[PDB]
Amino acid sequence: SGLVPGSDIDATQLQGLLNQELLDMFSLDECRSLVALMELKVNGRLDQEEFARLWKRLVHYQHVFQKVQTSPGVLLSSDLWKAIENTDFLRGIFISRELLHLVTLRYSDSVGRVSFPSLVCFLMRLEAMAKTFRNLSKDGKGLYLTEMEWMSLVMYN
Amino acid sequence: SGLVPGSDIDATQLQGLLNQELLDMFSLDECRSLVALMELKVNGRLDQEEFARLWKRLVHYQHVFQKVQTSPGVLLSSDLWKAIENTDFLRGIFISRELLHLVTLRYSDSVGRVSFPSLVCFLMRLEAMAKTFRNLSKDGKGLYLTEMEWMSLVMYN
Ligand SMILES: [Ca+2]
Ligand SMILES: [Ca+2]
Repeated sequence: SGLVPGSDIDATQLQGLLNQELLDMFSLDECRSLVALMELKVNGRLDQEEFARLWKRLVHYQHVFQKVQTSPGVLLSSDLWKAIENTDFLRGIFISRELLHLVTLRYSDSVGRVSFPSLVCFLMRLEAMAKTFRNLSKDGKGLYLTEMEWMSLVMYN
Repeated sequence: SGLVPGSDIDATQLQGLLNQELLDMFSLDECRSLVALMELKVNGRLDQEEFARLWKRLVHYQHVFQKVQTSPGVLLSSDLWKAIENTDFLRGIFISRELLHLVTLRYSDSVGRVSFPSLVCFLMRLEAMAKTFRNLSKDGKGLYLTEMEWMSLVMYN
């Protein structure tokens, strides 16, 4: 259990596992986002391959949070740039100062702390969204999307 | 309090308010999404105008959930189409069968129920994302975005 030997794990199961193993808790909604970001065969659950992908990232994020935190479980908003730098999955991704500011507002609590579940969500989403662009763009400058393409990319994540 | 008379409400305050007034609870992360979707002056809090915008929607969603639910607090996944139909803010938005399927996977729990906080998130996000497209598209068929435009739209929400 929480090993995914040819079996699957859904968001509800994933939540119980992450909260028991890693921990500020992961919400069920966040786990549904994690499933959405990591699915290859889209069916609302993670097979062994998809789970391995998620797990490798989670292990990595644990290390990054441990390295960057000011104290056990406390990562400061002003150190979020260091979390990005320490996340190899983001290689080649450069965000603007303004975008960093927006993500800081979105992922940090009211006293300038970023929880582990919040950091996980942010780093996985940043990677997914940056890779979508880089992979779909024909010139690396812009992206053209159909309505249906746009809506699917922005709604299932 | 929870009235926002020239004052502001942040996501943490918003969470306490929504959970006390409406309720399955809103997570803090969901409240940060709600703030992001409703901001006009982007600073991580809702001023009186932004809060009014959020509140009008929330009142509407309450009515829709009450109308469509199978029993107190139980909205079935298979009835999500009826929630969309009953939400005037979505007027002019048509989603595909496939997109409906994806959102069902993303917003429903493991037994085919959609919680009130999940419905709120879904209906607000659908509206925001559809309006972005409709408003940015020059022909109503496609959208061209710069990298920076793409990343900002997909990360702050
Ligand atoms: Ca799958
Ligand atoms: Ca504001």
